[PDB]
Amino acid sequence: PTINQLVRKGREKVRKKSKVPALKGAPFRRGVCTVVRTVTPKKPNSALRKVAKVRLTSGYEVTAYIPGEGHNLQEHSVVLIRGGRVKDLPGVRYHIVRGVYDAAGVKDRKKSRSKYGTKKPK
Amino acid sequence: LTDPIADMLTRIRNATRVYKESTDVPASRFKEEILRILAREGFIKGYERVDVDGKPYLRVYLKYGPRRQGPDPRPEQVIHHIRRISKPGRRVYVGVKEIPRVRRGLGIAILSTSKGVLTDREARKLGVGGELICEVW
Amino acid sequence: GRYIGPVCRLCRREGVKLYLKGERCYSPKCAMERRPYPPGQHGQKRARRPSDYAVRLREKQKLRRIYGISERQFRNLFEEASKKKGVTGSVFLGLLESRLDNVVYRLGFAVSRRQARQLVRHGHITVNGRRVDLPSYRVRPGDEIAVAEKSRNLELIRQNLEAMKGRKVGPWLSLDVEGMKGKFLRLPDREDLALPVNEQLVIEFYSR
Amino acid sequence: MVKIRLARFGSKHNPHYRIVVTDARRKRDGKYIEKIGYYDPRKTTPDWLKVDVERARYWLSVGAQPTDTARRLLRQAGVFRQ
Amino acid sequence: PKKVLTGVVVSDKMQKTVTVLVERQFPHPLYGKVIKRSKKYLAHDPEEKYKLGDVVEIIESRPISKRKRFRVLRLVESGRMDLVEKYLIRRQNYESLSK
Amino acid sequence: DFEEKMILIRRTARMQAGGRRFRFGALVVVGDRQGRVGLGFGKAPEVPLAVQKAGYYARRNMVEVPLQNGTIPHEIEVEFGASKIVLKPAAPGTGVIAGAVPRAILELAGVTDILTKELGSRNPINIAYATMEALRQLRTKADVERLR
RNA sequence: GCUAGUUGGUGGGGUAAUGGCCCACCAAGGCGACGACGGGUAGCCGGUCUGAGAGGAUGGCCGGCCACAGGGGCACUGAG
RNA sequence: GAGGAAGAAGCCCUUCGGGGUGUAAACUCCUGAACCCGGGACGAAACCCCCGACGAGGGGACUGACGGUACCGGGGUAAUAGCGCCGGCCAACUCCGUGCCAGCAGCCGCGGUAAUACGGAGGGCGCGAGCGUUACCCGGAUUCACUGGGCGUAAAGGGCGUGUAGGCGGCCUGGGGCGUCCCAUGUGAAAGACCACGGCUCAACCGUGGGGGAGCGUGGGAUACGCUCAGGCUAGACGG
RNA sequence: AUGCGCGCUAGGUCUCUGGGUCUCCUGGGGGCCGAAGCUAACGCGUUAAGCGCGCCGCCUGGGGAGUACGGCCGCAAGGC
Ligand code: SF4
Repeated sequence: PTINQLVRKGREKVRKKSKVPALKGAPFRRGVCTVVRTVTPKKPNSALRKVAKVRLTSGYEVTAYIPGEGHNLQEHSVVLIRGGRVKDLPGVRYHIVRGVYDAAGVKDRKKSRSKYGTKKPK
Repeated sequence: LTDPIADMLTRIRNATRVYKESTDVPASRFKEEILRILAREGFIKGYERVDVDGKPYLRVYLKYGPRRQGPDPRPEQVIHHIRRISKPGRRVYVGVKEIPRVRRGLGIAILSTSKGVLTDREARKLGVGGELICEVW
Repeated sequence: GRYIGPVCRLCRREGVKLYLKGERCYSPKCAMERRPYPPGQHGQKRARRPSDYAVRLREKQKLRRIYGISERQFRNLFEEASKKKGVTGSVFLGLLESRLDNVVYRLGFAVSRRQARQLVRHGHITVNGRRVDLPSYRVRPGDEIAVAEKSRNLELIRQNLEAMKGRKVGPWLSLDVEGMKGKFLRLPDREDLALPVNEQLVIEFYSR
Repeated sequence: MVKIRLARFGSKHNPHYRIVVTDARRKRDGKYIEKIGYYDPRKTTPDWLKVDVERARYWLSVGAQPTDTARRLLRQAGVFRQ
Repeated sequence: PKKVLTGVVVSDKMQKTVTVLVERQFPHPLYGKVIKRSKKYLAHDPEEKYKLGDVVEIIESRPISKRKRFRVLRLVESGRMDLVEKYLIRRQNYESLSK
Repeated sequence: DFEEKMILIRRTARMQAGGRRFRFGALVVVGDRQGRVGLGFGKAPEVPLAVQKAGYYARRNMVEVPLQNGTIPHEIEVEFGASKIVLKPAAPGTGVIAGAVPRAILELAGVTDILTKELGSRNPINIAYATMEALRQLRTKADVERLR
């Protein structure tokens, strides 16, 4: 653009839409599990994704992902969520931290144990 | 027409590329000093005031490298680069502590000053700034 | 804190007989002697072509593990070394050779930089009279370092001087066996240093 | 009244003071008016007290009011040795 | 020092007050171009003698009115209505930018 | 001799009846660390053939570069198609600061203190050509002084 | 498009003091695409982080300024 | 900490040969984190009193929460390591379990029977009393391109003229000296940043001093450039 | 699928329209091939997509969608 254009208009600095609206804008945001169910991810993958829909303390009620293998989750489970969307799931843009308020650590876990909220073996 | 100086610059650059012996420009006391600089800086074979149709011109005698062995025999351009800096669109003025070290010294940076047209080597020699015309190498 | 595990394997991992124990550094029981290849299950296997990062990574891991310094303190010194003028490599080196224990080991009072920390960290040395126990201490030029007089009666330090009865010291230093003392003369130069390292690589490792 | 007093710089258990002409009602570490000398209460450094005699002599002349712990040092700096 | 400006009489419909268009050049803070930003000041003409299209010098002063803090330091030039016209054009064009 | 690096080794594939038949291309750089550099780009039906072939082109496509205390007499920027490269001399303590491709190149010229930046397309082949071309344009002070 | 104490003038009241600050009256002015007014957003700054730099984000502690002191209004005393 | 096997055991892999774990260990010597004892502050010299003289100045004494703390001496034990990752990016690889399920994932994508991509083990790698994740800023992003981008076909030339504001503008010569530059100069607080040195046994931290430092005010100078004004020219433009 | 104005940068050729001193040169348009150069390529190339300058418009992944909303215009379709 001509300098006179950049003076008349100037470069339009671009903002970024926050990918995690529900946190808003806290790092973590506790919520209660309402619909603890499964989901089949889109192609190409094929599985039974354990997905829960939780209502946030921020008023929202969104579906988050449940990591690990198996879970004590159910409806009316106090849970802290976080994180980014699982790609292969549709719009499941939050995780469920294993190790917070209902998310018992994945039993028998041995690797990545800080993730998944497991205590070290004796 | 907007800026004769860039024209005389580009008239050089165009003339440089097609390896003209010399070229001409509608003369002007300002340009004449710039041409003096390049000749004084070995950037040209020199110039001379000439008329064409009652309009004074400047036969800028370009200087070229030697003919180069290999695929391209074309001699290496003495003026590898010529680019007006302060433009009619955006003027540019340099303090003493911002007259750039063009090309680590191999290049130059002619720049108008209240003390007249000068090179960046001169300006730091005299510690003066001004409107910065063009970097050259 | 400092590295505390097995130390031979770092040479086997680095593939170079870095000196980390003293005697077994020079024994035929040097781990580089017997098994001059990386440790672990895949050790002997055909070494793959190292990447640029891996090479430069190995460099810093080479140099850093020479001194046992934390990655942080190694990194901290670099910026300080980086902020200073001149060849950042040699400048960054002299600081590394300016550490208290390093000056101690380089002065020959310990058969290993690791052991030298124990002398420092247990207050067995005084810096210009002041009994300093900061292993990360920086010894400036023209400084006097000697065994604590109470540490003078210690036999290990004798054993070290037993070795330095005829062994020499780098040109930036000056030693007295019988006085149990040493003087840091000048900044160790890059040429003076026998570090098996291309620190130029180590520079770029922090240029990323 | 524009006073002369020692503001605490340094850190925990390492007092460093600036004998400084300043308006009274300022906070003791706020914007002073003229740093007219530092002070090592702990005397760790050889020149642990360096104060410009004349400026205090100036500010005193113009209406300064040094606190006792300050005037203890100006006399100790000998600004009053007339 | 009291601030001193030089602009053109662009309005004198107010009693004892004239509107002086002050034009000031300056480089753009980012794009380096020297740009011209004008401005209107309601200098106090106690005599109402400076007339329209008259290049004058106004000066900082104690506040005469809510909108006035300048007096005409002195005349600089008259008959500069051409400048005034360009102003009048500007405010005139504002009618063409409605909806 | 000369020192040599396998900068890039890609496999291209032309389709036809029966399917895709592959060919290996290789960027191979060859220098002495003393100003001499050769950008070999050999391609052939197999890695060792192309690499061996690629270095052969490099040895004939050598170019000596005017080092100065481990750096270059001046910064430079070459537009090679979309690859826009920018190189820049630095103090002796600086080192080489480049992407892997040109860093591999300049580390064989003998350059050891150089500030660079790849702009535009970062195609490693095109990057390399701009680098070898930029080295082909460097000039010492005396050279230009001879020209003028 | 905004603006009728709205712009200005005169006189007056109030003020430590200029001031439409307020008041009475007279005039119709003033503001705006150089973005008025409207909405949203926000304490501001030295600085901090980031960056090659330009620049971008940021203004937690600390230092200076401002506003507030359950939300609003109001004055009294007082140098304040 | 040193020495310490051609290398215990266990475990894991295995080509069954052995290899890795690994001088790692145990083991011997050496020190002494802790801890025990004792001593133990700087920070505190003032205000005050006397003398002087109710001054300069001199003399006297008082006061410490921190804290019996730091710290010092003596004695003194071999005394915590975890976390993440290991397809590529990117550093570090095998076995077993599973078999598009379970699961992982930031992207590429891995998983449908031998998965270096999931879970476990061994190994290894990076950090280390930290190690990761998430949130958000900057960078990378030259991906708002002033530095430092583009528009025939990738996104982008407006349908086109006219022209308003605005932007920009030929030659020469003068004048003003506005931008412009330069000088001096005040300011540009402190703290922060930088530099030098210094004290904290180093560092962090802090102190001191130096430097700066965009910007603005102030006065002076210069006129090349742009600006302004004035006078001329015809190469642009218009006209005949 | 190429905003405008201006300047410079091989040429050959065809074509239309003027002037001349009619081999040819000088001009103004319209095509073709092509130097240098540019271009991701395709191709552009004195009728630039080259080299420059001034000015304006415009782009910031695809779709969602030139849709929603609002506003203006329009009889309406609908347009911006
Ligand atoms: S040399 Fe011998 S002792 Fe020193 S490290 Fe290598 S193996 Fe361990």
